[PDB]
Amino acid sequence: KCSNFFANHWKGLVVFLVPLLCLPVMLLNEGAEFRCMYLLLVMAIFWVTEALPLYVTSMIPIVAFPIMGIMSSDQTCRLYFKDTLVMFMGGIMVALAVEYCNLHKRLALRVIQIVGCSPRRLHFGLIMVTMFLSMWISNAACTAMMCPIIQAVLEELQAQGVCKINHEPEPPYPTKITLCYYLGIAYASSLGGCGTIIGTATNLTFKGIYEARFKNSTEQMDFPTFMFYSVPSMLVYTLLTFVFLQWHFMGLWRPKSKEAQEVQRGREGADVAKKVIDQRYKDLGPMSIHEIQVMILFIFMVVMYFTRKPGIFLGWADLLNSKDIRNSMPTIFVVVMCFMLPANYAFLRYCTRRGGPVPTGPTPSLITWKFIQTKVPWGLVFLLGGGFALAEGSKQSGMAKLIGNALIGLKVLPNSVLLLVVILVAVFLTAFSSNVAIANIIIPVLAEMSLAIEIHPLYLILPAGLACSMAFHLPVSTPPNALVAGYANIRTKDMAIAGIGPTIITIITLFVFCQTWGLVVYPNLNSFPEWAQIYAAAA
Amino acid sequence: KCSNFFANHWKGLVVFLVPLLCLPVMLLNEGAEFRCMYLLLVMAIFWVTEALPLYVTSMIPIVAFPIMGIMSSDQTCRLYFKDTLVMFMGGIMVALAVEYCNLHKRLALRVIQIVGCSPRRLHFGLIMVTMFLSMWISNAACTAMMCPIIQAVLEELQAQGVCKINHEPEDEPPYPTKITLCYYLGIAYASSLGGCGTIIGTATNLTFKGIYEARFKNSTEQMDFPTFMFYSVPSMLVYTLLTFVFLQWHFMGLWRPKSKEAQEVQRGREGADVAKKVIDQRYKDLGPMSIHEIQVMILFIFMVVMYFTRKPGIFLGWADLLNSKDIRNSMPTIFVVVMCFMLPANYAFLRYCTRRGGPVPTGPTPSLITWKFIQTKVPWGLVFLLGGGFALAEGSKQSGMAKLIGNALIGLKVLPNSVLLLVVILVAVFLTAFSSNVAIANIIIPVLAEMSLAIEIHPLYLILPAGLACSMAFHLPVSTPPNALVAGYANIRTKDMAIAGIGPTIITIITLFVFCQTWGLVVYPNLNSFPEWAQIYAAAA
Ligand SMILES: CCCCCCCCCCCCCCCCCCCC(=O)O[C@H](COC(=O)CCCCCCCCCCCCCC)COP(=O)(O)OCCN
Ligand SMILES: CCCCCCCCCCCCCCCCCCCC(=O)O[C@H](COC(=O)CCCCCCCCCCCCCC)COP(=O)(O)OCCN
Repeated sequence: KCSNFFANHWKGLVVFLVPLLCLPVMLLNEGAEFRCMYLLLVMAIFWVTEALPLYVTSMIPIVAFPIMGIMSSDQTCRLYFKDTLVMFMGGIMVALAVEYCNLHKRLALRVIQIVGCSPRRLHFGLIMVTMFLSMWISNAACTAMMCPIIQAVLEELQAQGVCKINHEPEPPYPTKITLCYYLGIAYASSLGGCGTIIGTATNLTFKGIYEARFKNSTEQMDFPTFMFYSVPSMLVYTLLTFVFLQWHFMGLWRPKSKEAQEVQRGREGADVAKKVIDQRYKDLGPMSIHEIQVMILFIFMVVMYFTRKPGIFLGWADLLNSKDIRNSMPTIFVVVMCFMLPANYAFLRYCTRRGGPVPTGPTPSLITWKFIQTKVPWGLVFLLGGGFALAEGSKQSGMAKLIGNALIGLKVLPNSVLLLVVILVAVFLTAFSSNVAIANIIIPVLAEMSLAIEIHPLYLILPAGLACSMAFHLPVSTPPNALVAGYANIRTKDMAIAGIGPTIITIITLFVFCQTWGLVVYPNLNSFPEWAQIYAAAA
Repeated sequence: KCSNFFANHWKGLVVFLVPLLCLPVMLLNEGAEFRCMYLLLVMAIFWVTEALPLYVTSMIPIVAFPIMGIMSSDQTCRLYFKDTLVMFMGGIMVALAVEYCNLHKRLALRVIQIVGCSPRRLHFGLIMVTMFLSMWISNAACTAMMCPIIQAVLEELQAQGVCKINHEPEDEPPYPTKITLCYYLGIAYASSLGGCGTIIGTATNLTFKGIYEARFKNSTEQMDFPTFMFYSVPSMLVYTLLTFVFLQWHFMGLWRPKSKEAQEVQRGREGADVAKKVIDQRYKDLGPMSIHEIQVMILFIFMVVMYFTRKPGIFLGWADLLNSKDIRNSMPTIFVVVMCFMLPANYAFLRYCTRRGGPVPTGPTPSLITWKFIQTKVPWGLVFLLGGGFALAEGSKQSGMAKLIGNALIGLKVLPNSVLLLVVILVAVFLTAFSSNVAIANIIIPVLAEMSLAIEIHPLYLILPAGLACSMAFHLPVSTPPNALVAGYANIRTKDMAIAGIGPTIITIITLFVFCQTWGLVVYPNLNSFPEWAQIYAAAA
């Protein structure tokens, strides 16, 4: 009886009780910083627990700040929907344009054909393709895009009789091979998300917070430098993740193991089967002018990203120096140009060309607005802006100095152990909740702590920001895990056991590279720079 | 080139040629204001013709300003999505909650019970109610409020076979019918017309009153709450009645018995008696109000009261009590949106303690609304459209085009007084069609003040008609927010709105030009003369 009352209605209890229990913080102290801290506590507990939808919880600052004395109504609304947020939204729209007309399927099938026909080769190809795609698209999107192909090839393999998808007899228990494939795709999505700023929202969150807090920083996380910093590590631990999965489920180094014998059965007489499946499933047709135009636009956008301001030559944004252009011009330019351009060029037959039939009506463009309106997560605006506004209000009210002075006791530790504990805390926290929420909670605290100690802020912000995306153990940790558990009836225990490999691999790889090669990318991570000294003296 | 080429692909020709054809504007002139003018001209032609989707066209300033050197990229993006935009979006979300609980169906059946279930009578009643309500609130608030009620009324009429909501038929939404156009355009126009009744009706009124008061202290004539209402109400009533007659003639058949639409209205009038029993039976079919609807209604009443009572100008208002930071109307709206998610839809959970008779719920109780519903129903391109309006106005100020437009009008001093008044009204109406109302007021009012001082006439004589005329926008979805909202809610093409808006334009122009010269003399006896303080100010000039 009374036991399950907590099982069903605990969310309402949290919503009703937490704001009342946190009042003494506000009532017993007089400053505005304590009002801001009350707000931060309530928002953090709502985010971690998910008693309210995240997008709705992010709206609270709009009501809270003007009621208190923090900021006016107009400033708070302007803090939402910044420049970087518009870049992110435009990136989503361009990725939708790519998904429309089916370019991703073309690329994936072509690469899989390039790589071999053995089951291990097929697995390697799937992981590499998913990582490369997830560099530019939302992780859940990429998982949904890749799952059907592997499902089809497994279905055919079972049909011919090479292998069994499910154990013989409550949903059926998946076998080892299907676990290997699906978990590989799910993990590869998350791993590849970390390579690019537009790869996932967490990177945008922590880059934006860092750039808002310290506007005078000599070091910069712009699009090319961030990619230089992140790509090698991504490659290393993606490769290492693939080796672990093969040893865990396919007996890579044990010949006597039964799993190895199953791989040998797949090698003999099944490569031709799945090769036939891929060749037939590549019946898309010849490459059309529609896809060619989309590809050229995408390449042009990326090239514009790298040419905004390199040191080797001037490039644009220095020829056009009346204002700042800042990477929103190319993205929206491409989005508009998608609507302007046609898709056929069949109408030129009127203008003294023989050709064939003339069109019967207006020619469609490369994309339609209805597609965009229905396949964009519009709540990300509120989520990201709420994070930014909370950070800004925390800076202005004066909570930052309070927390920084509070936590100055950690100076006795050496740098390496502090880095390790920060990474561990980030991973442990993100195991249970959304990545964006954890980034929002922990990044400003790290900035203030870094100021209080004599440590370069980037040294701690960047590795932790990357680590917030590493979630493999539980279905609630990240959306791709939930999707994959849904598709193949994966029990939580197997996922939790299998997630041990990627966790340790990523922790070690980040710990080593951030000390060794990040110095090559940023030569001043070890010393406390001058601008940080000025900021700390001011605060 | 057969004629079918122009019949099928003219949109592409417009898109390809207009940017090249308008290029001499900025090639032959040497300022930033001309560059801004080129941008504005091209965007206007794209808006009227509809060669691109409206939402896409509204994105162009983000690309255009940083390249042209008018204003930076970070600033331009923030001019989008201002405070007022948050208020608009919150208003749309609150309306969806009313639709989710089916409160709208109950309210519509009550109105039909009161009025009598005939098309003309209901149309007249709804227009009058919208006008009266919009005397006190923002226009967009009233339009977002009234859209679902109109939807429910149309559904009830269609259920009995009186009319058809949409035409029969891949991605283009259904074309609306004559009567649907009548109703939706009616409520949009009624909001715009009723906004001109009182000072607190709309922001334009406060804007030009403030400009006039700041420029002229020691002014014998006053613009306070009673006098402005006394001056403005009769003219508003005339606008609204004449507008209702034009809409009924244009869409239904009012003076044409032969018209098919008139026959459709006549058959509905004949059967209205049995429809009365059908309607009251259907209303009884619904049960008593559930707690879900009661909570939604209480929240809605609270939000409206909060809107009205913030700086009303007659008493204090809660804005003055909390003056540490400026608080605007987005606070109550988002407050209501959050409280919709917080509160429960049912109170069965209390049965666990001290209520043995009630059965245990056996599941998590739902809230008043779900986020999936909001994600599907809100038209999100309105963000780009309205923000584009705001950013375009601000860029016009910073570039220097606004001062050029203002200096253009100085040459009109040579005309006699009556012709001068008519031309001023015409210019205000023309410019307000492509921009926000506040920006046009800011552009044109000060120049009129200086001109009136130079030409020896009473400043109010020109200021009041033009200030009211800045709010007469009826042709395009970008002219004023209510038009954009109604176009979004029911898919209305720009061509239909542009053709239908001819009536209100002529009606309002003529009636303003007459009622000013006649009635203002009664309200302000010295309007024709040139008073003493004006002489002092002109001498000091
Ligand atoms: C100097 C100035 C200082 C100012 C300080 C202000 C501090 C307060 C700030 C505002 C807080 C407002 C909170 C109001 C919302 C409460 C929502 C309660 C939800 C609820 O009843 O949950 C159920 C269990 O409740 C329970 O078991 C708990 C008992 C609930 C009793 C009824 C509570 C609501 C009564 C009406 C409150 C009206 C408040 C108006 C302001 C299970 O719900 P679930 O999990 O199934 O689903 C929930 C989602 N749908
Ligand atoms: C300091 C000074 C700076 C000055 C800057 C000035 C900038 C001006 C920019 C103008 C060019 C960009 C905007 C137009 C892009 C092309 C639009 C083509 C439209 C088109 O082809 O429409 C078809 C007919 O075209 C025709 O009949 C037209 C002739 C054929 C056009 C072919 C276009 C594609 C090849 C060239 C691309 C050039 C790209 C340059 C970036 C019929 O289309 P429909 O109506 O059936 O369907 C439309 C579905 N949306």
